[PDB]
Amino acid sequence: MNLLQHIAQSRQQLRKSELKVADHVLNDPASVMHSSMAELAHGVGVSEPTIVRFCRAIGCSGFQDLKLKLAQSLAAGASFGQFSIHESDSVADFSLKIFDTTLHSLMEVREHLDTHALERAIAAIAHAQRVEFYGFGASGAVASDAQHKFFRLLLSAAAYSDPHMQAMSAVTLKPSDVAICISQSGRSKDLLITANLVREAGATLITLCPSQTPLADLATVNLAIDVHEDTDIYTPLTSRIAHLVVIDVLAMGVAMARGPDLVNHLKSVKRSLRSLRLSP
Amino acid sequence: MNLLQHIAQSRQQLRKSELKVADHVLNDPASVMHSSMAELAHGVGVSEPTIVRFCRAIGCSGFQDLKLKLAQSLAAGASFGQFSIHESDSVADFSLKIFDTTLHSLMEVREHLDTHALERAIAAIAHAQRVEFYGFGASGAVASDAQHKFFRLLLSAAAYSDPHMQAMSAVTLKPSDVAICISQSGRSKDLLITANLVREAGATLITLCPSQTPLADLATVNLAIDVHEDTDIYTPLTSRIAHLVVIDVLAMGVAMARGPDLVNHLKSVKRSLRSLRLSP
Amino acid sequence: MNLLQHIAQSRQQLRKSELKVADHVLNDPASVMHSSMAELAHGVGVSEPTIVRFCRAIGCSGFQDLKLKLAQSLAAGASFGQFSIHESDSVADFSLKIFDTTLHSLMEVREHLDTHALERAIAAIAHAQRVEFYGFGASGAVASDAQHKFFRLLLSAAAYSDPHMQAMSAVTLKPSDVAICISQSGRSKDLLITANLVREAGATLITLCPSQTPLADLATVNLAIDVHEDTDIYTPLTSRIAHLVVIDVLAMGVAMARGPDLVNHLKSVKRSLRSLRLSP
Amino acid sequence: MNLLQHIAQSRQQLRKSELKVADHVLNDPASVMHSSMAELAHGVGVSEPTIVRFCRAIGCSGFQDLKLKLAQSLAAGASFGQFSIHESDSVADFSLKIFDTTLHSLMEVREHLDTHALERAIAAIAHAQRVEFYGFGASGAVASDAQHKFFRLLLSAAAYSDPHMQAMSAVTLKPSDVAICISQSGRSKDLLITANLVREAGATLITLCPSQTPLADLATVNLAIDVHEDTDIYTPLTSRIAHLVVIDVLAMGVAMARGPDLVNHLKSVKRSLRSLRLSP
Ligand SMILES: O=C(O)C(=O)C[C@@H](O)[C@H](O)COP(=O)(O)O
Ligand SMILES: O=C(O)C(=O)C[C@@H](O)[C@H](O)COP(=O)(O)O
Ligand SMILES: O=C(O)C(=O)C[C@@H](O)[C@H](O)COP(=O)(O)O
Ligand SMILES: O=C(O)C(=O)C[C@@H](O)[C@H](O)COP(=O)(O)O
Repeated sequence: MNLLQHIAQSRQQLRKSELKVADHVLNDPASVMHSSMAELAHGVGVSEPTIVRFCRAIGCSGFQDLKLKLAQSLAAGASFGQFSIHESDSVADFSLKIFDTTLHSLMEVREHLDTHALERAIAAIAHAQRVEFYGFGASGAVASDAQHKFFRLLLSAAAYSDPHMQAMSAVTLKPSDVAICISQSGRSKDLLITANLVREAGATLITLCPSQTPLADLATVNLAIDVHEDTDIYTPLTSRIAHLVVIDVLAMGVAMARGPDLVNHLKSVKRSLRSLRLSP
Repeated sequence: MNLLQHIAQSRQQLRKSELKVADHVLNDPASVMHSSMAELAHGVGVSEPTIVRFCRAIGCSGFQDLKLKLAQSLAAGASFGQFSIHESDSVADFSLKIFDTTLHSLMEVREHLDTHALERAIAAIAHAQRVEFYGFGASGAVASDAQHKFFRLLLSAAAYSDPHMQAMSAVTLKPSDVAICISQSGRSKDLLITANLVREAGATLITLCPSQTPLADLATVNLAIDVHEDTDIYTPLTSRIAHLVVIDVLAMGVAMARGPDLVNHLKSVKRSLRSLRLSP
Repeated sequence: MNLLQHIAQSRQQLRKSELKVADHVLNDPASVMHSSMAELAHGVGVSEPTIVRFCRAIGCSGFQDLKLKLAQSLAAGASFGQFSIHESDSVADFSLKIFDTTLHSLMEVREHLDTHALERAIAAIAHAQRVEFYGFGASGAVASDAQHKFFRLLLSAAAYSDPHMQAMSAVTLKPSDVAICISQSGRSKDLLITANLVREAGATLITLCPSQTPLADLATVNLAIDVHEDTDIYTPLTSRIAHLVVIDVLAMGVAMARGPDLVNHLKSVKRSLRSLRLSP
Repeated sequence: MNLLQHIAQSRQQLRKSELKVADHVLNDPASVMHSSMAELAHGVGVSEPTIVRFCRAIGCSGFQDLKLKLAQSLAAGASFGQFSIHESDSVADFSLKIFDTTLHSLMEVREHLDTHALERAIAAIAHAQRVEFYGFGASGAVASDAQHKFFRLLLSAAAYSDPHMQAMSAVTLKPSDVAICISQSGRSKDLLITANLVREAGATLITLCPSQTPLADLATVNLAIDVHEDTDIYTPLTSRIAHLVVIDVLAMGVAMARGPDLVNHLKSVKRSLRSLRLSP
């Protein structure tokens, strides 16, 4: 219920004249707040009724309600991240909102899991000699986070957010190897180049992205993580938490597939840190 | 209720003779499963009653229950991550367990937040020219994830998991600048060196770690994130999710502190990706 | 005088029929070595005289000389790097060849330096608050190497080989800031996107690449580093050494521009390493 | 012949009283330049003859020559890097000095190569499934540069400047695997921990560092790269160029060891970049 977020999100459901209003509001909400209905209509180039229909369309009671809720909407934080933050919010408010939104998104992802696709992804990785993680920006951090979990699972794990390294590494994969392309939009152009090179190498392509995206269409195994975070507009935040939890399921699954031999391997890995960390 | 996890966790609550049993069990649970009570007692060097007291101490009904629950405990995944996974679990089981455990930990962190410490951390960062994120391993990935969120907030943001880069960068900080040291154990030795250099520079040290740890003792602002994940034994997983959500609260708080000027800055940042990402 | 390298390099100077021969030879030199002149001509689809003209064109005395020098050419190393390595070479041979080639290239770069362009690059960086280094692959390593030299020079220094991070960071630059795009080909597509964003931000674009390339055409200051290494074919090696030495000149120049204040700043930086390094 | 560099370098050859003078001069050369002989002697707490003996010891003709050459010495660049830069130098001067110094150091390294140690290092890497590169700071950039050269040579290549990642990765190495620890000082404490873990894993430890250092003492194969750059005082510059050229020799050697199969592998790697780079 940040009204500016709500407007951006319902642009598609709007009549053509009303969308003109929506985009003008999104562009300079503070000028609207001090505008008359006639000024706004003239600035946007629509009729005054179109203004009021827009207001009712986005769930306001009329013009004054729009201006009131716009004023309550002007929290710089609400343009940083897709959380319903209001102008007056204190840390007590937005810290809980952020946690609650993240908890809700994770609960939704959990509810919509394609368990079969997880099984298939786990099995492909468990038979691979190499697993590679590819992504950019936020998804590049997820890639590196994943490599840190997976390197200990008795295979060779690597992560790259450099598209040239991705392409060159992808063509060296064997058909039994696995690449995981990570993308909240499924639309990063360099990543589609990389994904095609993985396919042409014969290797298994796991896509950690929403369904029906260009990236998902290339997948050997599509994990179909449909987190609703509009990262054409907001900083990716909730989306990369969901990705990391899915990564943890894949790692756990691969660990399950290893023998009892894994335990002593992991003891060795943990023992190597003794010199670097103070004892408890 | 993975019995091997439960044993490792309750070592401290045990009588001295019983702890001998605990450590022998943790070291080779499969030999115990095919041992008689007399064999085990002889192998550990304790009395047979000490065996049965150990069993009752960790909540088993007796010796046979121990062996039964040990057999149910031998899931290689349960030594990879601190999730109550059993030998027989399928993806349907451990995927939900992993999500549920993560949701629970986040709910606990949310419940225990020191809101005042958040306000103080947000305020220090909001007045800084530089914010730097320091950590190793899993906390190094969190550091880089954070730098990707913060670079857009009208300050200079950097992350380092190289301790030499950390030390050299820390001494160049001004008193108004901020460093965030990230650590699930609070005991990484190089990070304590870095934290001391931040203090000696006069800058604000924010520690994203549990309370009562060596790192927390150095903090200007201790965030006191007491996620219960034993990373001397298990892969850090749930702990780094909590850290990232706390990072998101700090970023949101800093964004709130910026003017309405931030919105157009973030529009520019998002607009720069248009050439790199397919349109929706 | 690796004949296969020599052939690839003189493709442009060749008659049309002869180029057919060149490309067939480059593709499978071992089959040529056991071919008759008539077999080769038939396989390539040219006349036998075209074979012999090709041989004389690339400086062989005739067909037998071609086959002899092809056999001497089959050193897997000579396809890895642009060094005149022969099939029979030992470490004593190719270690000196590699050093000598690198020394020669550096001497050539030194001889062709545009000293004025260096002065202008140094001056722009010396007045910047931020300097950023952008490149991919080998040039991404150069970028990170540079950031490690420059962070101590009383400005904010960053390096990115992720094109999404590059674009988002570039649009946040001020007109007084500086970006250095590093490229041996001057033709990396994502880097041209980044370079255009730097220009549109008003900032100074320094290009560390050959003259007359697409990247150089965008430059505010083109450093015109015309190292002759064909990185469409060979691993970049000599090119990135030259780039790093040029980077060192720029850093030295910026250091010269700082006050006597810099000395105590650098003492602090070096002092921060005392805990991390054993005393001498 | 930067006098301050010369003084720092000849501290060891000095009489005890004279060293007091040396360290006072190094600490505040500008106060010395405006001091009388009596003032300086009093400030340092030595006799006036000790002043003049110090001057003659470092090759000055007397007190006035010291002050003259100190004034010529105050180039902030000369404390940044170990190049004989003077206060009056222009880009034309220090660009050539930097190239010439680098060329000289490379020529010295070339002259002192232990060719046998190179052969042994090449052979160990050529039989490895994994090669890992470990270093910090400047040597961490060298490590990542190396991984970019080596990943294409039909083995698994990784680089780490995070000491925790180094330790955990090192203990997972097999005896046939190889780690290369890179260090200009040979004294980085975390790197000695990593090197010991490599030895205890049974793997081959190649040290790319000077002889007679703590790191070199651990080596399976010591490459003995005795570049004279004092990185307790100066930015590492010339040292990391030498390391990278040695890395190139090792890569070339490993490429030589691969079949003729490597050529088509490298064609594939280079072909993967076609979509990412504009055609020539
Ligand atoms: O930092 C931001 O605002 C971004 O959206 C970066 C963006 O390119 C992302 O993080 C990379 O994109 P995808 O995950 O491929 O959709
Ligand atoms: O990967 C693992 O198993 C670790 O525990 C690495 C470990 O050093 C950690 O990720 C760095 O430690 P802290 O967060 O400082 O407690
Ligand atoms: O590793 C190789 O074989 C490359 O050529 C990678 C390549 O894209 C380069 O390193 C990045 O290209 P530029 O420096 O932009 O010409
Ligand atoms: O950047 C500098 O001034 C340094 O000396 C960093 C320093 O720790 C070095 O780069 C890491 O050390 P070594 O190569 O191990 O001797």
